[PDB]
Amino acid sequence: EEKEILWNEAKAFIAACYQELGKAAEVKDRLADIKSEIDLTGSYVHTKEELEHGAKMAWRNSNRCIGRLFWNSLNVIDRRDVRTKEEVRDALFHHIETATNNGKIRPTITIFPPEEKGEKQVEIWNHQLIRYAGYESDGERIGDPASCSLTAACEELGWRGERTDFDLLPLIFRMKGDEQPVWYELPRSLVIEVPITHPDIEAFSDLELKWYGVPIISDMKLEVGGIHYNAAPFNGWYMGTEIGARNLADEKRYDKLKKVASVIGIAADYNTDLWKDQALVELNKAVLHSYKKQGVSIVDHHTAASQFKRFEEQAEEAGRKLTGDWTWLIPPISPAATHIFHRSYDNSIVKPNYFYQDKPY
Amino acid sequence: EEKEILWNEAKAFIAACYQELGKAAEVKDRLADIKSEIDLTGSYVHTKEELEHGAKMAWRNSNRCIGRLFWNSLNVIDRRDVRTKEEVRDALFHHIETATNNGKIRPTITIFPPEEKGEKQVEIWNHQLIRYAGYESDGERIGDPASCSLTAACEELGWRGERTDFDLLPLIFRMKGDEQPVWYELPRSLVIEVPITHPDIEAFSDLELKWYGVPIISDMKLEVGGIHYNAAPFNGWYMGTEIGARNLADEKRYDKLKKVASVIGIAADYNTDLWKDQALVELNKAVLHSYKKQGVSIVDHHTAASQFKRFEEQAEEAGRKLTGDWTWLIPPISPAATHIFHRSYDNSIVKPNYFYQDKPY
Ligand code: HEM
Ligand code: HEM
Ligand SMILES: Cc1cc(N)nc(CCc2cc(CN)cc(CCc3ccc4cc[nH]c4n3)c2)c1
Ligand SMILES: Cc1cc(N)nc(CCc2cc(CN)cc(CCc3ccc4cc[nH]c4n3)c2)c1
Ligand SMILES: [Cl-]
Ligand SMILES: [Cl-]
Repeated sequence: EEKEILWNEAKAFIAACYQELGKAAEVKDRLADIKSEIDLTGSYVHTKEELEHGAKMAWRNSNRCIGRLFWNSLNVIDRRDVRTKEEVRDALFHHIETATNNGKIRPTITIFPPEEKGEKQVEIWNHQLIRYAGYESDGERIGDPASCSLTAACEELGWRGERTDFDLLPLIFRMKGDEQPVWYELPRSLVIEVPITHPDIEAFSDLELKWYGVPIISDMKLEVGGIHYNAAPFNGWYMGTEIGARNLADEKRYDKLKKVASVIGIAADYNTDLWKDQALVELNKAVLHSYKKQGVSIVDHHTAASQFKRFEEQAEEAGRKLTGDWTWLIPPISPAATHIFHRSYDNSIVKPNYFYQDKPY
Repeated sequence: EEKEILWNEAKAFIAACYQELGKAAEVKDRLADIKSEIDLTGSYVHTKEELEHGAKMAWRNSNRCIGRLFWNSLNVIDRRDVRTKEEVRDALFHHIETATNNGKIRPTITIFPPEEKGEKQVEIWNHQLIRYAGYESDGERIGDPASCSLTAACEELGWRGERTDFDLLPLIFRMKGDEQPVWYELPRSLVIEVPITHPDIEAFSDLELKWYGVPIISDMKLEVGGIHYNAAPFNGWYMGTEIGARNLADEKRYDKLKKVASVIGIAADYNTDLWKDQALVELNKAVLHSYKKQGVSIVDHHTAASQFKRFEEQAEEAGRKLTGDWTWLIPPISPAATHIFHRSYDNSIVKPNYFYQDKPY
């Protein structure tokens, strides 16, 4: 069964991939090489072209992603050659540096060796390569509550956070054959952070908010042609609302709206004053302003939705079915001001794609 | 088949209704009366208690409605006795007056005679009893574009709008046996309108915006126990975002955001300035303020979501499955600031319920 699943996924993928690459005539011979390879080895190895286009197709198929217009420009780094934890660490450091690109963020994916017998070669524990720690104890909450479980797991490995609201979690991953993950502190020179200030409201710096420049999702599985790349961290740039309407605003995250309300000089007393909405807008304006001011890539949700509309038009023009998850595609502020809100999307799962996998902690 | 559908829906409804009313023991005898009635007449007649609780259950089952906490307080007006167009007209006028209640809006439904052989006794053409006309011609757009088709249909019946942006459409409905609907101008004394002003920004009145006090949906079919009440207009009060984030803001409706931006003194030039979001918040604050100032019922989306959370808790506590359509339940501004956004809802259709039906024009 295992092998039959693999073979069927490989056939569909290679046929589709090669068609898109204009290599339609090579499908037959490649499929033959793959089938015998699967027969012999229980698996097969992607060519660099297949892997690269596979990661791009996976992004293009990511229903929840508004940023897919740029799918074909994904920078794919093939690190299927890594074998040691230092090679993994340096590959992760490299991804951060090359994706960050001095602020002009390059959408990048680094692809590590894939699972073999469902057995991981590299198991990344981080949810994002760059993320803040979270702590909860003695009534006290510090940092990002979303990171509490990983933070506690890290501190079981002998790491200790300074317990600021913005401690960078170390990289943490486990190699095949090791019982415990290893952790490495992020070099701060690698990590761009953006202080959050507001273009018009000077008191906004009193909140001492900041966020990191590059969201590098590191806990999803890239599946391409039946091959499971469980370790394949990827990044785009932020859409401002992710930071301003969610990371800094959610009650279960940094929960900053009341403080925002206070510094922008509005009462946070009456639902009918829409103070939360006003705070959200000002916080989101601040986030966009701050990233732009620092020369770090970011997109506002209106521009992002306009780009997504072009992705829709490109899909229709290429004869590709468009898939989408409306609930994730609409931005969390002024969604009805985007075209996304006013149409529907087929939430079908098409592969290649990125998938959730169980946390190792 | 027709009759079998009816009988099965009746059994389920009566059993459920009577259970909720503590009349469990009367189900058997009532079901017998109904079956013989269906046998004899091809249909059956709801008792006033069944009809009332039916309309309430239908509201309680309305997946898209955030206002359902108050389902059990629906004021049900039974107008199954009407036979003439003047009785229908006066019943509609009465609904407007009694629902409006001098601004302290009473959620009300007026139930007209149900379809018989699928044949309507009363066919209401209005989408809402109170709504503004829309016109498009010679490049020029006036009023509410959403009403363009009905407006044109009305003007085919000898009605003529003044072509302000806020012409009240007349009531328009067709009686069984008549080829053409009749129309009646709404008495202006019946119709509460609210001028839109802003609590802090005096220039906001320069927009000369207004909206009507009571949304009275008049084109949906109430289905209860297999009986199709195609004419059963109902109303709640507005949630502010419906007016401020949709009716006045949508590009395909009144499209007021650029004008709002101008009067609140912000540039409408750059997506990154989030001027649309800021305009939306200020427009929505104005709408809530204006309704409150005029003593007309309205709810803000935060309060509405808190009420909905209580509806969820009430459902769980009553042992009723909760159904919901997340895409309609989230408000179109700051949805992530509500609990609704952060959970999922079973969008199953449970009857009794309100359903779309084909437009007669
Ligand atoms: C180029 C800039 C990018 C932007 C602005 C962007 C935007 C977004 C946003 C805003 C979301 C979350 C939507 C929400 O919270 O409701 C998202 C989800 C996602 N994006 Fe993108 N994205 C970008 C690049 C990428 C890249 C390069 C990949 C992969 C190669 C990717 C794959 C995904 C996936 C898989 C999700 C869903 C994650 C999940 O289910 O938790 N995106 N994107
Ligand atoms: C009491 C005040 C009420 C409030 C604040 C309220 C709120 C809302 C809102 C905001 C929506 C639309 C959601 C959206 O646009 O995304 C809605 C939809 C709906 N409401 Fe309510 N509602 C109320 C009363 C009622 C009543 C009395 C009924 C019927 C007896 C009702 C039945 C519905 C139905 C059927 C829909 C869906 C309409 C459609 O599919 O087009 N609501 N409600
Ligand atoms: C590569 C990349 C770039 C970018 N700019 N953004 C992302 C998405 C990051 C992300 C990751 C996760 C973890 N599953 C969640 C979210 C938002 C999650 C979320 C949470 C709740 C809701 C409700 C409706 N939509 C919702 N979406 C966002 C990924
Ligand atoms: C009784 C009642 C009271 C009240 N306050 N609001 C309503 C709902 C009125 C309404 C009617 C219709 C017509 N189908 C539509 C809408 C909003 C429609 C809408 C349109 C687009 C989207 C996208 C996501 N959700 C969306 N919802 C709202 C009904
Ligand atoms: Cl994030
Ligand atoms: Cl409306």
